[PDB]
Order: sequence, then structure tokens, then C-alpha cells
Amino acid sequence: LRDNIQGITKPAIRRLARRGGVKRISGLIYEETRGVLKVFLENVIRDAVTYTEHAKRKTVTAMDVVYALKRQGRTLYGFGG
Amino acid sequence: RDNIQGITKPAIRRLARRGGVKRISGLIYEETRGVLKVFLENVIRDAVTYTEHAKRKTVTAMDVVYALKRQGRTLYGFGG
Amino acid sequence: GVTIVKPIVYGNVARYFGKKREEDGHTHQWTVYVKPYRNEDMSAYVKKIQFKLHESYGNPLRVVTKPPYEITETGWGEFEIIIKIFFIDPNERPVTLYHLLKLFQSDTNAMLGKKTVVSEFYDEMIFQDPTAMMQQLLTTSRQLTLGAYKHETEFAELEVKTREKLEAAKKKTSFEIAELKERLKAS
Amino acid sequence: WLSADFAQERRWKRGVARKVVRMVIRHHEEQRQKEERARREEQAKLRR
Amino acid sequence: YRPGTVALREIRRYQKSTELLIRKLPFQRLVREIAQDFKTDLRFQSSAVMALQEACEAYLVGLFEDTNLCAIHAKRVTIMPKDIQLARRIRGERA
Amino acid sequence: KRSRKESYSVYVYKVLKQVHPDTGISSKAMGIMNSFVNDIFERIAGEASRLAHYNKRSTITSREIQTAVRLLLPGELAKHAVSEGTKAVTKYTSSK
Amino acid sequence: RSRKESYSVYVYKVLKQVHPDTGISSKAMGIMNSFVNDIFERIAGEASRLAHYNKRSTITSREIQTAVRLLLPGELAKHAVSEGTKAVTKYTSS
Amino acid sequence: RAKAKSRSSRAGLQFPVGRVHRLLRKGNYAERVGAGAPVYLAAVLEYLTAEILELAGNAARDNKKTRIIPRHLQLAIRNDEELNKLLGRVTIAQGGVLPNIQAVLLPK
Amino acid sequence: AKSRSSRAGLQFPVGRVHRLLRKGNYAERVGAGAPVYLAAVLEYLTAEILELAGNAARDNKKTRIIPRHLQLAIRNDEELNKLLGRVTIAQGGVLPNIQAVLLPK
DNA sequence: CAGGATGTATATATGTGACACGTGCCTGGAGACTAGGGAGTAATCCCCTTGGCGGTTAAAACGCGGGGGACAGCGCGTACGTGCGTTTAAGCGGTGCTAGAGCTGTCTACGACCAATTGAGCGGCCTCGGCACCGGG
DNA sequence: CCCGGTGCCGAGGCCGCTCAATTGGTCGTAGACAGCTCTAGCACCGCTTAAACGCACGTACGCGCTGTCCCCCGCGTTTTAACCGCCAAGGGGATTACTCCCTAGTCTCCAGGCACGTGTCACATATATACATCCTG
Repeated sequence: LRDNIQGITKPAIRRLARRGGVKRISGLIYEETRGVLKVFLENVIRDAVTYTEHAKRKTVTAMDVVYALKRQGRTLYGFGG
Repeated sequence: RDNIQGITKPAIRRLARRGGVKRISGLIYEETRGVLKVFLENVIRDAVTYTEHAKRKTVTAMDVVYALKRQGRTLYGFGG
Repeated sequence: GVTIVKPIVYGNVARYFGKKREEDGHTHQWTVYVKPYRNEDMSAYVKKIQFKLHESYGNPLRVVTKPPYEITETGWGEFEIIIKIFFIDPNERPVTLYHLLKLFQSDTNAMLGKKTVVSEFYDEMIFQDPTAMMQQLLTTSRQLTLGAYKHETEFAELEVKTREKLEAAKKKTSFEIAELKERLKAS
Repeated sequence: WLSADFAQERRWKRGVARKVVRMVIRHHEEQRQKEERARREEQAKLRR
Repeated sequence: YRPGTVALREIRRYQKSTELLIRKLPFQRLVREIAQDFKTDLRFQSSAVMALQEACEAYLVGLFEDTNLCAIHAKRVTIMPKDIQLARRIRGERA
Repeated sequence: KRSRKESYSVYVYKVLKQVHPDTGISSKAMGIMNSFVNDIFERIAGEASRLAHYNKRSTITSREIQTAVRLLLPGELAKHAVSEGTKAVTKYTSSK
Repeated sequence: RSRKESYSVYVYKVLKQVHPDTGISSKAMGIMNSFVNDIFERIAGEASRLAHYNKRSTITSREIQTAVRLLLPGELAKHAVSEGTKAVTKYTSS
Repeated sequence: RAKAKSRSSRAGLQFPVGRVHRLLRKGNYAERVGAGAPVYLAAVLEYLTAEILELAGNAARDNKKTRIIPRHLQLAIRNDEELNKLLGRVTIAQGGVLPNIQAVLLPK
Repeated sequence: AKSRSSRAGLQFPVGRVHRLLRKGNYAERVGAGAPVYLAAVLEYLTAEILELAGNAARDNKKTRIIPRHLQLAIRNDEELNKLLGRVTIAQGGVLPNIQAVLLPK
């Protein structure tokens, strides 16, 4: 697909900032947040697809994502059975 | 004992120079001393925990390396 | 002595809103695009595509970075768009194309009630004596998707060619079904 | 309550008496193994 | 309303709930976009996509929590791009 | 033809009900709880393995696990876990 | 005395292969040995984790390849994978 | 044989000592495992679980809920001093965050 | 007769790597090509770092790799930097860099 | 120093999602019971690497002075927030289709394993030369 | 900072022994591969509408400037101890002797993990007044 990073709109980023405590947001903060989220997803999904291809599987399971997040340091509970 | 003042103002200033600072505040030394004391306390606690299990009367650079690796500050040069 | 030919199609679609918008006075939506003629991945050799619009827009110089390259926008008048395709190899001269943005239908097409307006043209990018890297990129292009790839303009003719199958099958199915159901209920 | 008890006590009893006669075999083995340990003590005196 | 009151209201509202702040259908398409660049015709589980969205939201919440302090450090209430840039640099992602 | 997957939910609920008679737990909370158990199990076991490898020992023992717990758990949680483990290892070897 | 062991000889040989005239000091040699040991530990741990994930009781060349992919950044991964695959292919032919 | 007693019941724990020992012995951890290692590991895990469950139940009662949800886990972890340090680098799904609004961004 | 290192064309000790892998508790069965592959990757990384440090020390009129130039290479190479990010090389120093704001003029 | 005018709680209710609870299955576990292996505990004891004595200058420290940097006050401008209206595609759940993750069944090459042989590596030792140190440009 | 002289101890090359790597040989078992299937992922289409997009307006926050006041910064002289060598001896490690703990195998057996249906049992969504909780006067 293409240009799906724009599926993270200004209201969504502003809610994500409200949940983080930010009160006032600038204009370019939305572009910065989109770029950072894209860079993070790139690495996470690269690790996930590396765990998938090695398993000769065609579906990216949740354990692959869990292992990718563990590698990146973002241990995630709730999806490990 | 209270010999934490061994890390003196000139030593902290040289550390700041190496870190790239060209001007230090008047209250930076007492904060750097506490930060270094906490970091030490932690690393030395891990080293002593390793030494106790090792049953050795002497703390070793190997134990120090293990403590650093546990804290995430991997160090090269002392056999690990 | 190496010549590589890459077939592409560049054009624009337009949809009429049915009435002039009060917010900005625009009457049509339009999407301007470059896409490959073959089912191939342009991103293997295209770095970016820049589209230069008419000076009425807040920024006329738009950019796209992934195939099928396209921009969706709104307007009320026709103008010439300059599409500058840049290749990954900086030593290769980018291609320049001029597309006449068509938004209004002809009398014949207006009478036929067609829901969309399309203007697109086929071209072939010719790389003569390209660099080793550029040659490898052009030769290593992969397939874009597993699905089919198709062309739209003459939109009225393609729509008629589609309907010549669609309405035939629909009517056959409808009549056959009605006959089956009525005979079965009569018994 | 009591039906399962007897069935359990039976399997337990045949298990209990079982392990009893069992250590009995190990004990007799331990007597031959006791003589072998005396031989090992002789070999230890040899080594000394 | 005064600029800031309806914003502190939303702050207190979204620091109370736990639902996802990013829309599923738009975020799954971004996930499939980023996966296309690694494998063609790749399948994803709903649980995997939800875990990815949760990780992304937690990471962004932490990043904005650090950016808030980075902005307050400069006696500013609005977060600017250099704030997120300093956050990333001191985190070690773009040092 | 069944594909049965194991978990710690049967004992995580027993401990839950014994430490809180009136409070329950949802399925998502139980899954996060099992994930936490697995993560800390991995951490402690890997730390004990590291200690054994450093001491040049091919077997992990209660002492390696104890030092690993002391290293992992912070401050006033380390002591609690260690006292619990010590008391359990002494009530287990006493044939009770 | 004991028998502490290191890759010093092989590190020196690779140093001669890359720079025939540039030597290396003892501190640098020890640092390189420590780096090699740490990379070995990390790659082997990642390979064992991959084996446990795939429920394989063995760490194979494919596991090592995937562990190197999961650790080296980009071009470094692409070069190390090529080196490993070429080495294994040349080994299998003898 | 005699009535078989499980190691978990013998020690006084609830977590599966048998499964912990199986994992330890077949895993990367070591060649062979002693009988005391899995008991200690299971006991420590059970203690951590009991602590975090107590905190989550307290948070649930505070929020007036009978079922512990990931909110009650996140709040408990980020309110506790030592559990926060233990799980600092761990994210919990649908757990949320704390209402920690900086004093500088309040009405003046 | 023939060492597996020379057989595969490598300089590193394929045999020692296999021994360390099978004795490090990493797995119950070490593949035939796993140690060869690991030794090849280690040799590649070692050659990279040694070449960089060599030509970093030779850039300073020296003819002997030192920790200073090892650190310089590790921190100037963007790949090796991401690799050894949280690692500290003893007696390596830091990179010469003064912020423009601190600089005069 | 109020009050429309919003927004935010607080409490109550109910019925559909979900914990919660039998009913029997069984197969993967959990433990008991012999026999065999084995590595580390324990006691010496030889041998380096600590911890402890007296000098030497080199760095830490104390002071001084003024200078440039922090912090507060203030004002200009604009952009970021909020509200209203128009627009769009997001959520729902209803249906259709097949792709492959998974279970399964069979046959097999690869590696752990064990024993004997061989040379690669490593402690050790010595000779030597690359760079530490230094004083004039 | 760069350049020519001297100098020394640490780098690098040789000797020799041994223990790990290698060669040869066996068993078996996890795996590779084909067979079958049934779930779930994919695609699609319509009714509903909540959220998003665009624009207007002004209010308050960024940001630029200025001024004071001081708190560090550079330099000189004064005081402390870090640093570089000897000398016991206290420990860190070789060497030998030996036993409690675990391994391995094989039955016997308690226990938990689902397939299924049944019965309770939260709290999400909905509704309303009570309470703030504003903000323009």
C-alpha cells in the first residue's frame, strides 16, 4: 500500500498527546509524530517479518510481534497466551 | 568515612570538558557527586552479589564486567 | 549499446460534484497519476515524482514517493500539469511530461450521461546507455500486485465494453431466475 | 466417601507392602553391599 | 471556552480511559503498507495487528510524555519539533 | 487433532482467590498475568544460567536461583522473594 | 598456571589480511577479543531463542542467519549474511 | 505405590513446579537442573504475582470495579515504586497511563 | 589433516566456535554449518573493525591500532555504532565535536 | 461579585457478554522406586598480587575581579484553539470463497556419541623497534 | 602544533608441549515432505453516522528585546596528596581425596485442559438531576 501514514490524523495525534499530558500542540508536531511512528513500525515489522520468513510461514502471528517488541526492548504483555 | 568528596570540582570540570561542556553552574558538582554515587552503589552491589556467590574474598574485574553488563553499560577492555 | 524501454501511462480522472461548491467554488474532483503500463513496481527505479500545478493552489509543487504515483485534488478549471519523474540514479536525467488536465466532457460524452471524465496517455521511457546501477534497477523490477492491471480512457468506450458484458449477464440471470422461480411455484 | 476409600486404601496398601518388601531387597543388597563396603575399606587401608 | 480549558479537559479525559486512540481500519492499512516493503502477499492476524497498535500507542505516549518535559524545560507550553528531536536524540534513536 | 496450549491460569486464579476471596479477574487480565509470569520466569532462569556459566557449572541450583533473584528484584522486593524461597526450600526438604 | 584462551592469533591474522603493515597493541587486542566474545554470545543467544520459538532442538545455519539478520543494521546484515552463506557453501563442497 | 504427592503441594506453592522444571531442563538455561531451582523459581514467581494481584485488586476497588482489567494493572505498576522499576521497560496493552499532569500546565 | 577453517576458507577457528556453541548450552544439537556460519560472520565483523581501526591509526601517523582509534572507527561507522551503541571501549575517548552554539563567532 | 451556560459527576438499571461451574476423557505429566555416574566440597600448600612504609613535585584549592550570561519584565504578532457547517469514509455485520497454518503419517540424513590419533594453540621467553618523552622553531 | 634525538618496555616472533580438534564408525530421531482440512483471512456491498476537513475569529502564548544583578571564568599564589618504588603475608588458585546429589529407566498414578452445555453474574450503554466549573458582565 501507499501513503497510509496519513491514516494517522491530527485528532488521533492530539488524543495521543493529551494522553501523554501535552496541553498545546504545534503544527509540525503532527508530521514529526507521523515520521517517528513510521520509523518505529518499520523496525518492528521488519523484525516480525524476519521471525515469520524464517518460520516459512505466510501469516505474521502475534508471537512474532511479541518477539520483535522484546528485541526492540518494548516487552508487551496481553498477547502471549 | 564519608570520602565521597574525592570526586572534586576540578575532576568534575574535566569530565564536563570531555563531555563537551564549556561552562558549569555552581550547583552541578553536588548533583554529579550524587549521580556518580548512585551509579557506583548499584554497580558495586551487583559486583558484591556476584562475589558472594563466587565465594571469593577479592572482588574481580570479571565481577565488575558482569555488573556492568547487567546494568546495560557493557565495557570492553577487562576480559569481557 | 544498451537501450531499456519502460512503458507507462500518465493521466487524470475527474468526478463532477453535480453542483458548484459554496466553500471554494470548485465543481470537480480530480486525481492526476502516473502508473506503469505493465504490472511492475516503479519504485525500484523511481526516486520520486513531482507534479507542478497551476499557481492558484496554496502550493503548486506537489511530490509523491511510491507507485502507483497519484495526487487527489479539487478544481473548477483545466490547466497543464508538469510531471517530473526522478530516477534513483542521480546521474540519469529525470523525465518531463505535460498533461492537460481534462475535467469537462464533450457534447457526445455529456449526452451519454457518463459518471466520470478521464484523459490519459501512453508513453515509453527510453534509457539509452544507462549506468550499471540504473540498468540493474530497471532489469530487477518486480511485479506490483497479484491482481489485474488495466487502462480507463476513452472512459465512455471502456464503460460500454464493460456494460456489453455486465447487462447481458444481468438480464440473462434475471430472466432465467424469474422463469425458474415462477415455474417452480406454479407446481 | 467410603467406596473410593477402600479402593484407594487397596492401591495404597499394595503400594505400601510393595515398597516394604522392596527396601527388604535393598537391605539384603545392602548386606552384600555392606561386605563390599568392608572390601572398599580394606582397599582404602591399602591406599593409605 | 478559553484556549486551554477544553484541552486540559481532554487531557484529564484521555489520561483516564484505556481505549485505542488510533483508528483500527486506518492503522491496519499502514501496517500492511510497511509490511509490503518486506514481503509481498503477507497475511496478518487480528491479534498481531492489535499488539502492533498497542505497542505504537504506548511508544507514542511515552514520546509525548518526554516531549512535554522537553517543552517545559524551555518555559514553553506548546511542544515544538526540536522537543521531539531532543527526546529521540537522548533516547538514542537518531543520535 | 486438538492443539491444546498450556498456561498458568489455573494457579494464577487459585492464588488470586486465596489472596482476595471477593475479587475476580477478566480473561485479558489473566493473559497479561500469564505473560508477566513467563517474562519473569525467563529473566530469573536466564540469570541463573549466566551465573552458572560464570562459575563454570553445567547445572543450575537453588543457590544460583537465589543470587539471580537478589540481582533481579529491586530493593525491598528482593528480600521478600528471597525469604519466601528460602522458607519454601526448607519446608519442602523437611518431608511435610 | 591456567589456560585463559582468546582469539588473538586469528584476530592478528585478519589484521594482517586487512592491513599487512598495521599492527595492534595488547589493549586493542584484548578489546577486540572481548568484542568477538560478546558478539558470539549475542548471536548464539538469539539463535537459541529462534530455535525455541520454532520448537527446533537444534541451532542450524539458517537459525544463525536469521539471528544475524535480527541484529546487524542493514548493509552490515546483508554483507554478513553473504559471507556466512558463501563460507557454508564452500564448506559443504569439501 | 504410595499416594503420589506433587512438588508444588509439598513445598507450599501454587505455581507448577513440574512445568517450571520441565522448561528449565529442556531450555537453553543449563544441561540439567537441580530439584531446588524450579521450586525457588516458582515460589518467586508466585510471590511477584500475589503482590501485583493485591495491588491490582486495590486499584479495582478504588475504581469501584469487581473485575481486574489492564487499567488496574497499569495503575498498580506505575503507582508502586519497586514493581515500576521491575517492569519499567514493559508495556501493557489497554492499560493506559497515570493522570500525571505537570503543575506548570495548570490554570493560572 | 585439514582444519574446517581452511576447508571453508575462513581464518577463525570453526572448531573452537563449534565447541563453544555445543558447550554453551545454546542447543542440544549444533548443526554442521551453524559454527561455520557463525565463524564467518565473526570474521567479517572482525575484518571490518580491524580495517577501520588500522586506517584510523595510520591516519594519525601511527602504525599500531590503539583503543583511541578503535573507538574513533566504532563511533564514525554508522553500522558499527548502531551495533555497539551501549558498549564503552576502555581508553577510547570521545569524538572531537564542539557545538556551534558553544563555538564563538 | 455574580449567573447563563457548559461540562463532569454521581446513582440507578438491565440484559447480554463472560466469568463461573459441572461431566466425563485422556494423555501428557508427576511422582515413586532401583541402579549408576560424577563433579565439586574439603584440606593442604606453593606463589604472586595486595596493603602498608616515606618522599616529590603536580594538581587541588583559595582568592580576586570584572564580565558576560541568567532571569525577569514587557510588548508585538500570529497561530493555535474552538466553534460551525459541509463532507467523507469509518464502524457494522452479512455473505461468499479459498489459502494455508496446522495436524498427521512415513521415511531418512544428520548429529550426538564414543574411541583413537594428531597438530593448533598457547604459556613462556627474548630480542627489538614504535612510539613515549622532550626541548627548540 | 610540528620536528629531530634518544630510549625502553611492551609487541611480536620463536620453542615446545598437550589437549582440544579431527578421523573414523554407529543409532536414532527430529525433520523434510506430501496428504487433508477447516479456520480465518480476504473481498465486497449497503445502511448508519461519527469523525474528519475546511474555514472564521480572536486571544493568549511564542519570541524578540532590554535591563539588572550576579554567578561563574581566568589568573595568581598557597597547601594537600596522588604517584612511583620496596617489603611482608594474605589471600587466589593447583593438587589430591572422596560422597551427596543428580541422571537414567520404567512402571504406577494424581491432575489438570478442554469439548460442551448449563446457570449465574459483571458493568457497558442509557437516563437524569446534582455539582461543579466556567466565563462574560
